[PDB]
Amino acid sequence: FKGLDSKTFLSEHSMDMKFTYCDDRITELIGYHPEELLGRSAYEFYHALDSENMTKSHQNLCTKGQVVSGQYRMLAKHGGYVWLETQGTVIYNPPQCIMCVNYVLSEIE
Amino acid sequence: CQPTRFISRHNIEGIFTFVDHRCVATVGYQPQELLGKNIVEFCHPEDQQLLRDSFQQVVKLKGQVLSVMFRFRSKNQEWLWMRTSSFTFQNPYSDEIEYIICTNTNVKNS
Repeated sequence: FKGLDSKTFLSEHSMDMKFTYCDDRITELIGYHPEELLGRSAYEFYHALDSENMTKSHQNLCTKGQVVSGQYRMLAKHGGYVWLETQGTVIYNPPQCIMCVNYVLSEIE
Repeated sequence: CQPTRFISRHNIEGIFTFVDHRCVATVGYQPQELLGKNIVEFCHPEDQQLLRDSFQQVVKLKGQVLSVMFRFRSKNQEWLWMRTSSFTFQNPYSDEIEYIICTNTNVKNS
């Protein structure tokens, strides 16, 4: 059993969802090192069956400014998928980037 | 040209509880020089009350973004304009106290 903080990790993205920053917490959870994620679109990691829903979720975030993803699966470094939910928020200026708070809902399956 | 920014997490009092190492390039401090101090300790005296009042209100805003601009003392003791965009997060499976997530950008006052 893990405490709430240990199953949450923050990420930052450009508007096309490429990773620009990721908290090191992701490594214990999903296996990736933050530095290997930079420049990869998050969409590379979404299960096929969640892809159409995440595309709609992204459009909602871009239109509204904030979104909650609902449950989806993210591919782990050493195969397997975890269930996650993400709250996304667009940071706008005087859109600049997307801030994601990601919470793991499962073990690697 | 990529704006220079770093992320931090704060308790609702303003104390840094998580600092992204991008802070060294943005303001010149190591994360450990910020962790455990109040962001208000690095704020120009004319802006301190604004920044206090912003932390106080972001928790009333149902998780929406609140922005504030203020002068941040860099490691070189110089005043840099920062635009901090903040919002609260609370994991909905819990009743743990919300905390505040900030993105801190060096910006022009022009």
